[PDB]
Amino acid sequence: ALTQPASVSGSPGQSITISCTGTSSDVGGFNYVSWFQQHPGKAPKLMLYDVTSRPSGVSSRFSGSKSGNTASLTISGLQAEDEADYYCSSHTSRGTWVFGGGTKLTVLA
Amino acid sequence: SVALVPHVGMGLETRTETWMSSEGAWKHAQRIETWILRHPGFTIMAAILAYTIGTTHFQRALIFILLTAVAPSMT
Amino acid sequence: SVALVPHVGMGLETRTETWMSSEGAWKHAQRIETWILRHPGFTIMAAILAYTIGTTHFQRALIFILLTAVAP
Amino acid sequence: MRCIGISNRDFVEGVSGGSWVDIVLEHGSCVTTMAKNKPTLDFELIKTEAKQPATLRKYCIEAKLTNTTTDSRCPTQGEPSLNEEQDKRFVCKHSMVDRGWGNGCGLFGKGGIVTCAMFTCKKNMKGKVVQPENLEYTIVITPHSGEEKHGKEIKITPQSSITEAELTGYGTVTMECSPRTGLDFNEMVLLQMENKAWLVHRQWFLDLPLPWLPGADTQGSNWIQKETLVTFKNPHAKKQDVVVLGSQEGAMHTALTGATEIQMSSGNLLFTGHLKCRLRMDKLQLKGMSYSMCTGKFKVVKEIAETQHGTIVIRVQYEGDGSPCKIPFEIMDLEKRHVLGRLITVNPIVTEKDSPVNIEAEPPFGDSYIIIGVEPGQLKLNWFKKGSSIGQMIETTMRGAKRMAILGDTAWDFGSLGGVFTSIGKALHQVFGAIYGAAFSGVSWTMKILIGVIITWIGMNSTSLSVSLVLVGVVTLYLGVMVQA
Amino acid sequence: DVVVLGSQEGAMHTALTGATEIQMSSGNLLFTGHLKCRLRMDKLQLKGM
Repeated sequence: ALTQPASVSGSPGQSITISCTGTSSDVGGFNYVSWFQQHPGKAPKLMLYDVTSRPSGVSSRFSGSKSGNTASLTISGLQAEDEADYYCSSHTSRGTWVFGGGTKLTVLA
Repeated sequence: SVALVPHVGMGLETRTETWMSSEGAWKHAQRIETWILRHPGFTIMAAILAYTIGTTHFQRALIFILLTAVAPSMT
Repeated sequence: SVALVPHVGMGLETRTETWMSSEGAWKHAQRIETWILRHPGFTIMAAILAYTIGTTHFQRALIFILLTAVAP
Repeated sequence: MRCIGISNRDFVEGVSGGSWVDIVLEHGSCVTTMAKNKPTLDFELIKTEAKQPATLRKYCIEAKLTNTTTDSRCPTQGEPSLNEEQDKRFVCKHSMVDRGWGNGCGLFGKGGIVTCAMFTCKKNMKGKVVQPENLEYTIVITPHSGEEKHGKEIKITPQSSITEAELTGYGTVTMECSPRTGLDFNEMVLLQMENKAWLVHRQWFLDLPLPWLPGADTQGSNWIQKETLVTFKNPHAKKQDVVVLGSQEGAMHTALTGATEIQMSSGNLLFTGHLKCRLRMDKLQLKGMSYSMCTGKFKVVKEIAETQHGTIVIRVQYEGDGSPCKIPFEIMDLEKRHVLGRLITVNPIVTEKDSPVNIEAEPPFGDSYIIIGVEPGQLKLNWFKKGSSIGQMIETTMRGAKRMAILGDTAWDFGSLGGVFTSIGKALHQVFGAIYGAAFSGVSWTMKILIGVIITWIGMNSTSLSVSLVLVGVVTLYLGVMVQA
Repeated sequence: DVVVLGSQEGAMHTALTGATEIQMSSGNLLFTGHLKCRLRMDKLQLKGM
């Protein structure tokens, strides 16, 4: 599976980094690292695929980088609407897909 | 495949007719003659080659026949 | 049979690999070598015949190779 | 960009007075086009489609026999006849059988015998023929825009081979083909098995030794030469029996060594063959080729990448203002004296400030430096190219020789500009290839090496004739070693 | 991609051209070959001599 912290909290307007760790077959060997945002009660939406690049219609606040077997997500300028479930997904070597354990983002009042 | 290595002439033949006696004696003659009639250019080239390397008529004909036999068999 | 008349060398090959390309590249050589190993007497006789018939070493070798190839 | 990563990448340089270049496209391969003041384009043949297939004949590969019959005659009374003997669903054969008093006949000698059995076929393979005008060719036209449906798909038909693609921001590209000369389906048949299909020569398909039906037959009783699939036995010359041969689908598979597998499950999908097409680039433009510099900084998001063709692919991100603006990209040396490389992706442009852009370049052999942006904050990279000019030239000459070998006369049209030398070479190699095809048709490769050895020896031992013979021999050896089958 | 070849029973039949047909569906039965024998007709006598 994919290992990542259960919950990450930070002050609004700050810069925080969250990391997703897998193994060599899925994360450390491939660039199929994508991040999805899950709103409570709403369908998941991709915020980042191919961490070196970013999707269309997504603000440049989200930035992703991969260091070895660990893929990191960095958000600059935390805001209220960023409080949502974030998932890290990787297409493993065996042709299947693996997902992270789910992360809850908390913004201090 | 196995069809390229048939159990032919290995010294086990008896008085009783074998599995493919009649036309098995000849699928050679038919397929080589069909190949000759379908690719005459190779036969011509083999003819010039036999005339060239071969010094006496017998060895010329021998080389020509061997080349003509190889041409479908090697395929 | 059909295996004796493969669809080979008909001038239709392109960049993409054919059906039995890799396996069929050397299968004829393998079966010929196995037949040579398992029938040494005919090979010796063919060598003797090629030595006798020809007039120069080149055609000695050529007749030897042709006789060896046709026999299987 | 779609051609980045494929080992079958080819480059064509320069244009003629009419801005027309002949190019050739193959399945699984693609080419990249660029000129002095033209955008860089990628051309790829992805799909060949035949809409209307016609069944030529059906070859039976498993059969079953029932209703076996036998009739006997005393010696010197001719051979027996049965009413199923005319009924050509029943395969029949006449043999000779010992007859005597113990056999219920008053004479001794060679007695006539005949046996017939109903020929029923379980499953069979179909040979489909398609007229050339029923072919569809799919071409993707993707420019090196640097973007991370990117290209444009166009369709080529033999009856309407004149088409153009409207590229967003590049204007219009005119690409006219000539599929009549690519592959001659007039002599080709699409053999189809239970779930796999092969593209084989029609003449080789007709003379297959199997029972067959006319392509329009439906009831299944018009089988020709069923004797190739059944056998008769006279173990002791006293009674003949007929048995069926085994399934020939494995034998057929072994018989398709040099055949090319195609797809006929969801239509006549062909991923084989070539396509010689005429390219016209009169009306191509560059996206925003008038914008100014990007005076801001840059940062690499994905570092240097080496392909199999000596080029580099870079994705970079802009953070300055003035977008859209031109990307300062150039291959300089350490002390910044002389230009060393050229840009495959001509005119790199930043469409949107936060949108990453992919850039391509071809550094020279040895130390190479990539210049990004301008002072302050200019980026300089330090990639080294492994190889040499002589190595590149020799690899190019093997690639050209093998392409010539595998395309025949059409290979001169890969990068022809209409020059007289190109036409002379095309005609000479066309007549030489016609002679070669009329000479070495239907011959194995090892036999080709044998022939090449023979003529090389003859030329060595026999002077204009000698040099011509050794050249022919070495060409034949190269063809034999390079051909797959 | 890996695909299995076809049925080799027909190829086997085309490979068994020189083999001899024998039946062993119900017990191994052979109807070919030779048998050298030494015949001793010592004790034979003419019926009705």
